[PDB]
Amino acid sequence: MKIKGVNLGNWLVLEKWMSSAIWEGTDAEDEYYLPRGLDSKVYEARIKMHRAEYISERDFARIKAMGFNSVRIPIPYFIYGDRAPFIGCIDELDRAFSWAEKYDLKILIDLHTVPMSQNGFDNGGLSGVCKWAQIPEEVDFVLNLLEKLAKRYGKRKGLLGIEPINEPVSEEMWNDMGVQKRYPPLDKEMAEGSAPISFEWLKGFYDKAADRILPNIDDDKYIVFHDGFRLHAWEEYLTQDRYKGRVILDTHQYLMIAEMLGCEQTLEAYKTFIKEKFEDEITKVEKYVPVVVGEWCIFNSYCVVSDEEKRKVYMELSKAQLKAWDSLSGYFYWTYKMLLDPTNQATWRGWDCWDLAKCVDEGWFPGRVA
Amino acid sequence: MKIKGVNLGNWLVLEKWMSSAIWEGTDAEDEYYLPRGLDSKVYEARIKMHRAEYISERDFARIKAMGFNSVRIPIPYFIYGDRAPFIGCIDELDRAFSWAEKYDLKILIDLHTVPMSQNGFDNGGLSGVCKWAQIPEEVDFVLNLLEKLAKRYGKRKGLLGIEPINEPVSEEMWNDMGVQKRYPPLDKEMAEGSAPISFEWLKGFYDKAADRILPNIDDDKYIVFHDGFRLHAWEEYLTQDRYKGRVILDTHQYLMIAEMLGCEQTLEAYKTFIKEKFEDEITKVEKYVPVVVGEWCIFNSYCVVSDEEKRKVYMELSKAQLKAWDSLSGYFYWTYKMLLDPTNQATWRGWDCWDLAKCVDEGWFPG
Repeated sequence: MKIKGVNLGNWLVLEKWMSSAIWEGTDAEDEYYLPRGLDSKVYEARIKMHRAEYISERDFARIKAMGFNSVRIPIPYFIYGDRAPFIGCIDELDRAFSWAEKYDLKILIDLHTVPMSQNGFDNGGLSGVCKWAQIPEEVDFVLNLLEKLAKRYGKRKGLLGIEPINEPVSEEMWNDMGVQKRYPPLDKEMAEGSAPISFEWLKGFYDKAADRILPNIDDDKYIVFHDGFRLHAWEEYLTQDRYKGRVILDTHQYLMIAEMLGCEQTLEAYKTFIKEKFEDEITKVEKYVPVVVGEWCIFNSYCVVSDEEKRKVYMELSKAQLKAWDSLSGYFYWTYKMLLDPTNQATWRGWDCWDLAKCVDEGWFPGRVA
Repeated sequence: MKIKGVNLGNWLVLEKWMSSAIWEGTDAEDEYYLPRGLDSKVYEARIKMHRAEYISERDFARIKAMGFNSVRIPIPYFIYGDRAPFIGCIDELDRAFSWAEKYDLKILIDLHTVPMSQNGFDNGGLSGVCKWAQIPEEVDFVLNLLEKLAKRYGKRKGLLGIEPINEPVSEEMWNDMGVQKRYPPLDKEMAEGSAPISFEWLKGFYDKAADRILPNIDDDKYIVFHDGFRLHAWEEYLTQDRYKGRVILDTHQYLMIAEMLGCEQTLEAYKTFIKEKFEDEITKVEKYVPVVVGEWCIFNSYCVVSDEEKRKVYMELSKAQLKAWDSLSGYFYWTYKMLLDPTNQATWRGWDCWDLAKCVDEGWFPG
């Protein structure tokens, strides 16, 4: 297994900072309140134009042409069209499969947002609220959703696997990042009583999730489990007999961590950090379970310095993490595509390196990975 | 600078066949009738989403990275926002210029549409009507718009030139193509009296356009004249002393033309047509005036056959036409990007080669 992939972020699951247009004329900071700021047929007009244009068949041609073999698609919990006022998108996921299959790529369905949130991040669609795991109606809703998805796509040539939930927040991650001030909740009584997800609760959910997914995918498809911000906690759970051959662990590893643990801002300092804290640490896990780094990027504060030297540094950092990732089972860049305007929004300069495809064109990332 | 360019078709000037989503729920065929089939707030919502997503900074980066140095940008006559119900896009063109200047690209502003239309084509925005040249005040509205546009951009580093009008239809083309059944008019009263644009009238209009453009743009910029589908008619007009060094002639040369004229549909028949009718005749115009082939592509019915053959045929047709344009002053592929789904809408199989970025990723056009 050498999974080489990109994420299709901001496509079916919005993240505000990556495109401004759909948000204009509203005060909404996340997916949940966007329809609450717009006439319903304005909201449907923007949503349908966005999904139509942001990802289309030409982008799967590009991804294959750059050397990747997989894509990871964050999808929302409302994807079947059954949770108003949000708009379903099963058709977009159907066609993405048809495009993956044409270009001999495979798709990891990543269930990225759940009713009432599993992290409280704006990424999760509802800022400052984190109550999905406390509501057994919505946990069961998600379990039915993964079952319908497994039965829909489980035999498709283009299915790599299914990730039952992205980034379920842990007790340490919840208190350390002060989630509910970073992402302020708009409805303060909706927010109160949010709680993080304990490891033992997550393991039970994964049990139930495997009950719905594994019976319904074919024997060569995978279930992909996020590490719940507990990279090293999964050896006992993932080496059970029912999982042998059938599971990948997903860990999200962001280079920007290095400067907040005080890496000197040199190339060689950064690549010692990549070798020692990324490669040397994550391969311990790969000893007993396949690990894909399903979110990483090349963002870094040194590059935020001439244009040429920032090109040199990005390229080295890209190549440095790609060599780290070759001793694992694979990676998915975050992300394929953004609609950032660093030319005219000066504060976003240094942030367009989250757009994988633009990196390739700027000479920040190798043109081919295979 | 030898012009190596792509068009930004379907961005500010819509062309139905290139993008599906903005037309959903309507039977409109062109830019004019789109706002009449939607509710006001839905129309604005779709146009601004389309304009925000279809072209952005990342596209200019990719265009530079593929080796091009210029873009041709079709703009609508309503760009300044003064023509209800249409919505202005001076902001977008402004951002196009900040992006062109960042990535060292030049912009040719190409005025693609005019009030009541200069061809009656669907790409002109009003299907089957062609009366612009017959309405003096809309001829003056286009002149005033070209004057404004040359003052706003004439000294910018990113400006290549300004094209006063795209494709004013000839008598030959108006007859030969059968324009008003190809693009039948919706309002036959509106269409009554449509007529093509004669060569004499077009040269008077060019005189007027050149007087609003040439005094407001720097000496390293150009006014770019579409040939009115008359490649060989321009020697006397364009070799006047006032135009020496300030003019490009734009000719549009499509390979599918060859089939209509009775070309065999083989690679070596395509290649000889390219040598004889493109390279050999256009270079005679290059001898007395700078020429750009402002629109061309590799579409052909042969490819419409193995995947490996099709790739070799396309790539050969890219290289054969590129080689033709090398003895010219440059070209602009039509077009840079489309949103076709040939996988599921099989009517478009053989038609995604109009997407230039997509050709490159399929190995249909050199990296």
